[PDB]
Amino acid sequence: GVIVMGTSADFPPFEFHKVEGGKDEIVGFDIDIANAIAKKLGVKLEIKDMDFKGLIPALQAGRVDMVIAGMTPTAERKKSVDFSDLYYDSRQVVVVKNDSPISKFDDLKVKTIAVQIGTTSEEAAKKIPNVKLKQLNRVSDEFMDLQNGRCDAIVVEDTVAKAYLKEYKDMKILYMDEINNVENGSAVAVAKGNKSLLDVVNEVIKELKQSGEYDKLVDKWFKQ
Ligand SMILES: NC(=[NH2+])NCCC[C@H](N)C(=O)O
Repeated sequence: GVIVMGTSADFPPFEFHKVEGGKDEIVGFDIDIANAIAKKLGVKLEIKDMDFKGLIPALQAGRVDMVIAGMTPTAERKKSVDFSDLYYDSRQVVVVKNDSPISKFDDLKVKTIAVQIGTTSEEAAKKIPNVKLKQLNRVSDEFMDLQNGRCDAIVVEDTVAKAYLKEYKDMKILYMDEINNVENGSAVAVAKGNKSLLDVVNEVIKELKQSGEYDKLVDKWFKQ
């Protein structure tokens, strides 16, 4: 009577902790999608918050039934788990301080770049010549690093950077063509061979899109 979802709730507006009024709720676009799935199945949704890097291992081990975490369905990951249809696009960007000497992609050479372990953002940064990778479990620490001068830049998705920059007013996004040369988009992951759940997930994503509910969710999370 339960479906267990794994996520990494450091990724507003997809999943994050909204802490106010005596509540600590994990909320976001991905959570709304998860609740639509739970409702179709007629079960209770339980969410486990963990480091992003642990999500695929948890799914493989059966510690969660599905992962929704702004997760890109890469060819590499498809060897290990199964992915739903895409439910949102995404783009890699670079975040720097307002007074950064970095203006363009070439300027990233030899720099210290904060990235989240196990991500396409990390994959993108690894291609920078002579990069000094600073690898973090959680995105929130990457922003603390940049604020405190412990890195020169962050690589992270555009929509998430925009969310963090609501608070981090001394940072800016650089839209560099070349940093986005990785697989894009987000999809739901389920364990390899779990067709029953995958089919339901794909049906729910399709019905969200076709019923108008998806557009309501997108307005709520991405059009503010
Ligand atoms: N909840 C998160 N921290 N998500 C990170 C996702 C980053 C990137 N889209 C990936 O699939 O690797």
